[PDB]
Amino acid sequence: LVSTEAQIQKMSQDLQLEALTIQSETQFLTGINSQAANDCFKTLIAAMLSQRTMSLDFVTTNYMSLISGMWLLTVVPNDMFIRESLVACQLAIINTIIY
Amino acid sequence: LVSTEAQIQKMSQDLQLEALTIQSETQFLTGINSQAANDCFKTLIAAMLS
Amino acid sequence: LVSTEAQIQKMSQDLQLEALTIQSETQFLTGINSQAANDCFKTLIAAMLS
Amino acid sequence: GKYNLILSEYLSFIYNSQSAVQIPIYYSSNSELENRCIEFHSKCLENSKNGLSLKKLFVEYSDVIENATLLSILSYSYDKYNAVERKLVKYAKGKPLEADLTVNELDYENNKITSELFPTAEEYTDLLMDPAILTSLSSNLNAVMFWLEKHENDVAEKLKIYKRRLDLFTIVASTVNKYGVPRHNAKYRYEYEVMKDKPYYLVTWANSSIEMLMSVFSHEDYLIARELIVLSYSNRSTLAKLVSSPMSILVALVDINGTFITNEELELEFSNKYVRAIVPDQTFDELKQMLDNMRKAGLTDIPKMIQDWLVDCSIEKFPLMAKIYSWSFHVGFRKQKMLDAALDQLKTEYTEDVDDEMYREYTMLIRDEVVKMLEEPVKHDDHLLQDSELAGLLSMSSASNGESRQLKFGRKTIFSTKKNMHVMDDMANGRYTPGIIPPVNVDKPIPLGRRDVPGRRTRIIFILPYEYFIAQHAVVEKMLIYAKHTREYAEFYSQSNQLLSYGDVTRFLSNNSMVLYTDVSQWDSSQHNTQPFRKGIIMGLDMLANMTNDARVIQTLNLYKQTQINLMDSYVQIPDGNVIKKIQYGAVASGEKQTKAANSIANLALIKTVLSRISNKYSFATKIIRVDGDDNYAVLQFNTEVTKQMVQDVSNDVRETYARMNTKVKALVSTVGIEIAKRYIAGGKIFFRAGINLLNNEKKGQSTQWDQAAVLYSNYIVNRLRGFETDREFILTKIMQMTSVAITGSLRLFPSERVLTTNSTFKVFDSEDFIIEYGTTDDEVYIQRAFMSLSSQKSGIADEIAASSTFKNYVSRLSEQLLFSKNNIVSRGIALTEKAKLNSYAPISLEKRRAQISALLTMLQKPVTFKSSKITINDILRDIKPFFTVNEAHLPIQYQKFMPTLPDNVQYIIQCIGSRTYQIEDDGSKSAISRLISKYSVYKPSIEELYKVISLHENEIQLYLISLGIPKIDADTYVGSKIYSQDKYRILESYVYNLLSINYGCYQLFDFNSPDLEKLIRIPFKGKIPAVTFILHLYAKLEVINHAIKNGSWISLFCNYPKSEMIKLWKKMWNI
Amino acid sequence: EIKIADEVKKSNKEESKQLLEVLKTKEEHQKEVQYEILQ
RNA sequence: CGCUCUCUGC
RNA sequence: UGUGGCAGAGAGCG
Repeated sequence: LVSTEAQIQKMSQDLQLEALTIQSETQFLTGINSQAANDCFKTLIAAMLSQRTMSLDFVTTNYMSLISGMWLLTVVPNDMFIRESLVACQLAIINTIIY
Repeated sequence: LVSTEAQIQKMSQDLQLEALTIQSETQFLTGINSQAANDCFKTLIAAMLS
Repeated sequence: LVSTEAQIQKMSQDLQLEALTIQSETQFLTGINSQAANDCFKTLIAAMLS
Repeated sequence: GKYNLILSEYLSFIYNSQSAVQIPIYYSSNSELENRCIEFHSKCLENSKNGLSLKKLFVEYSDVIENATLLSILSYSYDKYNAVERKLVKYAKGKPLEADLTVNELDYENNKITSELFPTAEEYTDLLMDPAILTSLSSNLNAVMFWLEKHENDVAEKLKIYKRRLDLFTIVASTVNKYGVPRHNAKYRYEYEVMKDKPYYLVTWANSSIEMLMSVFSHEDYLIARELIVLSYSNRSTLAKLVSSPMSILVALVDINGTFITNEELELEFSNKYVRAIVPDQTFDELKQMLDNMRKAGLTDIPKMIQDWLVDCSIEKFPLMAKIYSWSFHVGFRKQKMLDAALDQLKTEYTEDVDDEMYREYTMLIRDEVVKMLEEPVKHDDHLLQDSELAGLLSMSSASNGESRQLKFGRKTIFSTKKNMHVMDDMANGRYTPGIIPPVNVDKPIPLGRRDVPGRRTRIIFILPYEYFIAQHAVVEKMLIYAKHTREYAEFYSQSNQLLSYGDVTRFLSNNSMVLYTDVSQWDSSQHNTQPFRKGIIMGLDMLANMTNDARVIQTLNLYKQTQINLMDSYVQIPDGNVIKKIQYGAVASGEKQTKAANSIANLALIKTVLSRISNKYSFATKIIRVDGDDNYAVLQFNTEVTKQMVQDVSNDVRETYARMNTKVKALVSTVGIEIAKRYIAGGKIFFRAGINLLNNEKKGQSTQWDQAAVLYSNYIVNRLRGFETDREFILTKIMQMTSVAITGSLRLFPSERVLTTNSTFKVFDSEDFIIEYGTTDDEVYIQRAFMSLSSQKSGIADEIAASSTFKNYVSRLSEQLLFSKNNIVSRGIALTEKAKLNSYAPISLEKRRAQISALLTMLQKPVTFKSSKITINDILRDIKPFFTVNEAHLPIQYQKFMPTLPDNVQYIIQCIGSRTYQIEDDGSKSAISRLISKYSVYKPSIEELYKVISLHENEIQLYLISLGIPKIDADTYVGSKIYSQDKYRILESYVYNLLSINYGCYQLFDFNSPDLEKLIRIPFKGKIPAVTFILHLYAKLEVINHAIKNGSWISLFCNYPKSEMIKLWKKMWNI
Repeated sequence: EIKIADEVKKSNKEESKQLLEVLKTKEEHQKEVQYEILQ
């Protein structure tokens, strides 16, 4: 993989943070580490094979969660997720990225 | 209710409440707790009834 | 009158003050105290009468 | 965390008695554990104070043993006199040594018995062999014997070290036990009545021999040590001077294969350039004669190593030479007499056969150089020439030594040699008269001081009055501050490193060019540093005086001129018994504000004048000349390729062209190398001279027993990096023995590693060499807060001197030369600044430091104090550390070795990241306000004072600036601009920039701008707090480097530092 | 001075400590400009 | 920038 | 209470 730290260097030099601000972009960096990417990669395949439904838990203040949720909802069929969860995700995306 | 701390940090996240430059935007956070929400909810209705 | 400090917060808010950068609006807040204003108000009328 | 174990073993070994008991004392930053430590302490003292066995309690309070931190160990043991012999008889079963009185030229420089040279104690003097250090030979022997005892059962290469050092120590202890050990008095002197029946130079020989044998790790080291120790017992005048001389030729024999370069812009840049070594044939004959003297003195193995090395002339065996070149200066000083040491210099041969074509050009070049230096300030009418008097009175160095004098401050008598105190005295009695320069003639000859240094002569020091300094000050400061924008001087080439002091041995080297390098240290009494030099400067002053119109400047220049007039005829006070000699010496030396740059000028003119004579026989283009006082090297490039005969003939031409000016010289020409007193390059690789005696000093300082341990550790670290390696355990043994303090005849205290290695005014060493250490824990924070509370102390002597009339008068007289509308802002400031240089007076510093140590001891005995929150550095580092994350990395090897004598770990760092790409943050008070005051004045108000002054209204600030000579319009513009809020921020940025922790000896050399170190330091950027991100990246680099030094392996880092902690830390940033 | 919902002061979330120290920074900077004028 | 120490040219 | 410095740079105290 790319290491967690070098990826955060690239993302932080991109975002151009402010140490004296309440920003809407520090929350992008929450949980970028490996051992979770592995966990998601393992969970998606395991669940689609076993056909176990799977919910979502996300914080609408973060906006990279919703942007990676776009890819997720494209490559995984919607019925694989429990209804209220993807409805919250879709509603979030439509309200605060699109309209 | 919606959580007090979650709503406070969400609002300050939306507003870019700087620390160096003065703003007219710190002052929006005055009185955002619960125990005032219930006071207003109970005040409006009690006044309109009475 | 309004108190001085309550107005100083408003004047600072409209004239958003970066601590580092010297924008010159600090000079707009110079000499805003009470009892200088009474001095002017007395001075003008007393001069135009005298 | 190992020192304390060696401390315990040392205590067990030295005392050994039933009556010898051992009493720890501990501390912890945690309340409960601290109160249990208090308990433990109490019960231990009681039990000791009740003749009860102490060994029982040590199990019960295991908690203190696991979590608490040690401070010290006390010791109750009685007198037990003469225990050194009672231990030492076993290590002395070899035969003692016999001197040989017919070796040294003089009579008293032989190591014969004292009574054969000093029958009366009233004419005895230990100054010709004074170790000058507050630690005894017996201390050194005890340390050596303890080391030998603990290393009595090892079986490895370590045992080969033990056998070697045991044989050496046998030779030494055999020599001492023939007569016995001298016993120190309270002052660490050795009186007549102990040395009456022993050799005069036995102690220095002993100490130097201990220092050498403690630096033996190999067979060749053993050979060198046995071959110097046995000859340094008799020869004390022709040993370091002898063996250290051939090295200057050897550097012209080493082929370069791979090089380091330096730019004009001062940056290293390696080169794969190969350069041969075009050595002539006759210098080999010279070298053989030098080895013949070497053998004739009594050296057998070390000529053999230098002769069999020449069969290959390889650079891999070459550090041996450098090693040898450092083994000569660890034999001691040649502390001879004031008279004969002056007469080493005061022998003159002035002749009416020299040229006049040479001296006139010489005089002119000096004149021209002076004018190039002084054209801009003399013309634009600078304040410092106008106000030269006041400038010199502020810059009076308070060790300056002019003329010991009987003073009186109210109700005391003082015998100060310091010129600041003299000035304070002379202002009162109407005698201060700087325009009337005193003569230097029969009616007032000059005293002397003595500069010793091994392997060379004893040099002399003028001790002048205080008018000469005042005259010379302003002009020499403009000279320096000009010419450090310019080539040809050390002020331009100096910060710390390679890429500096030389920085052009190695651009203009190939098989087309050569370099002539020459030692010019004897050229002080020479016939070309008398009349023409002075008259050249005088002529330049005439030109410069006609190149200005203002009158104070003309006065200052005329005074500097008259100083050169009076110094042209100069006599020298030297007593000898009852009568006093005064010798005609109309020439140049140090002890002046002028000596460095002026000697550089004169050597520059001389070499420029000589170099226009080689042109009669060769075609060359002079690419570079460099002069730093009493040394010089010139590189020169030819129309063709170089030969042996051209180097030889050039050398002969240089020698004879100096001879035409009646000037002695050892002309030395080469292609790859040079040699000067402190350093040299061979094969594109810098070596250094490691000649710093540890256990023997030059003179008697003023420091305590404590601080001499720190100086000795600093010299150890230096010498180790340079190449000369001493056993670190010995150094730690010396540190404990020198920090040991006698509270009574039988009570003695011994501190621990965690008191001596903590960043304070009491620091002595570091737990891991080449690494300053900071504190992430509670405990370092605790004692640092405690000791910072105690550093600030008082001196009643200083209080009464500062309350007298002359000090007040002095501040007033300084004041009244300027405006007269500030009385509580600067007069106190000038007094507070003068206080910083009254402390140079030794009894003030001793009062303060003995008081400081007493305050330390009254909380080493009893339990500890919390010290009330006073913030320090480790408080900050404690908060920065817990948001780091380490991971194993692996850097490759891609950087070249160019300092071979370093330890392999430091070199491994150099062999993985780069050497220096140098940086600057501030070249002194740059920011906004001191570069105005330094234009209209010279005064240097402390940044504390500015941080306060800017916080005051803009009115008395305006008054303060007008009071410093400034007009009103520029003050008005400064207030209108609204820059005071900016200079609060610039000053606090300068406060964080005062952290000098980049240059201790190993951080001195490392490149922190590297790409390889940087890709490991993955700290994301936030912005708008530059100081914090700066220090964070810096501190992370220090973490990586210290782990590398202490463990070899590399690591990466990562700090997703929260914005909250940035802000929480920001207020502690710009304080303390 | 400060009228935060004091239940938020309990939290060692990043945003909460950030908000507290930022508010203290605003108030101390307001005192800085007031000292600047009033001297 | 004021002092002690390291050596530096002296 | 009895005395050994000038300037360059690097540390430690203001």
